[PDB]
Amino acid sequence: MHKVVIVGRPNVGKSSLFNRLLKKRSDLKEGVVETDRGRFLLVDTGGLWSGDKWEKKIQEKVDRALEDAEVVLFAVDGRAELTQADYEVAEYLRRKGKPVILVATKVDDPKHELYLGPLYGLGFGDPIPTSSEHARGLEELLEAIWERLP
Ligand SMILES: Nc1nc2c(ncn2[C@@H]2O[C@H](COP(=O)(O)OP(=O)(O)O)[C@@H](O)[C@H]2O)c(=O)[nH]1
Repeated sequence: MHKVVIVGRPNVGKSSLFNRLLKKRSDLKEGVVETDRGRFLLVDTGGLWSGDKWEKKIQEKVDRALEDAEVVLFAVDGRAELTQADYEVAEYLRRKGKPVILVATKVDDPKHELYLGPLYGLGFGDPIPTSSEHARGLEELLEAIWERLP
């Protein structure tokens, strides 16, 4: 089946997002997402990081996890400012060349969407705002995922 992988630094909300997507209807964490659009294997790579710094050790682990990935969900905090780790994971993803959907997390209220500007420059297109706490943007995220699964 199709494989979708979540990538991002620690504490941006990857496991929470993973859990919401897994429950959706219509070191790795692996789960089958199934809705009326079809099914795919969702993989969270957060457990591959030891600390919050992008390092060769982690990159090599992420590389393996991305082996047969069709789409990457690049998770960045939608409230906190972008970090050196974010910018480094972004460059790694551009180099990898796999389709990337930029996901802004913890966008609990529409007002937070006004402050996602720095995200548009990461080179991945408009970020899709989500909130696992309020279950926002999951429909839009599933639609984007399926537009890229061949
Ligand atoms: N306010 C808010 N908090 C969230 C949201 N998603 C996750 N969190 C919290 O942010 C912290 C890190 O989330 P987590 O999923 O563990 O991040 P990971 O380390 O990327 O898996 C935890 O306290 C989560 O409960 C969200 O959508 N809104």
